[PDB]
Amino acid sequence: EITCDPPRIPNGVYRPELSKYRGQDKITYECKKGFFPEIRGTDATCTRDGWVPVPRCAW
Amino acid sequence: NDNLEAELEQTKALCEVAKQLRKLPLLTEERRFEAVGALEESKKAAKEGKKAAKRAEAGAVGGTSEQQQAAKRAREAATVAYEASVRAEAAAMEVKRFARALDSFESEYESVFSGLLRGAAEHGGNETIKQLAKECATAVADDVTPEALTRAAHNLRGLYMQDFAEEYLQEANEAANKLEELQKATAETVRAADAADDAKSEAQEEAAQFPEI
Repeated sequence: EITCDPPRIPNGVYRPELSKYRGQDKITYECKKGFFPEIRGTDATCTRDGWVPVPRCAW
Repeated sequence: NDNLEAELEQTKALCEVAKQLRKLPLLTEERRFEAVGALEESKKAAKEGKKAAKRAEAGAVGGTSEQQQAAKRAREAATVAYEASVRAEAAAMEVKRFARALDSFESEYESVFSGLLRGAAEHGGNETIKQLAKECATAVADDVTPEALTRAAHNLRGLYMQDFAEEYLQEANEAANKLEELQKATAETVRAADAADDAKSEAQEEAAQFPEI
């Protein structure tokens, strides 16, 4: 009965866009031209500790 | 779910936009080729018109009044052909300029929309959503009109609350205007190429009575 709020990814775009996500629900994200992700992958799963790994678009 | 209906509506919007962005560079290249062709034809009409004016002027030396009027007419057509070639230079320069603008736009977003679809292909909520995104991997739109570009941008912006979708709409609106101006500039090069041909022909007809060099 784990739930997540939509991820907050400044300078990036995630999919799908839903009001609420359930445990093990995966989002995929892309960064704006000029920005690159913190991790190699563009995946994030809804867990007890939020979105894992944390989605971040860096310059 | 209605969550699956949402995600399917969203995946379709990404797919529509991605297909237009892959078509834009192919479209700009056809326009760039067309402008180059139109310009070179206007330069061939001007070169030929100049030759005719020279054949008429040499021919009318010590000629009658209804022979000297011909050279004056072939000279005026040779300059009209030249002036139209100059207008085709300026119009083709605009084609290259709007094509460049549209190419920067496609470059800014194509890899983003393609990556979002790749994510939906691998991790889509349904096998329908994964199937739609997998089919859209290399798909290209049949055409791109300024109205199709903005419609798909407004559709995306209505489905995605993320700032990215709003910034895409703002940019797609600028690109729809640049695409409209790319088509006006292509028509202007073609119009001037036709204008130069008509003048070349008027110079060649008046010079028909005189000897070639």
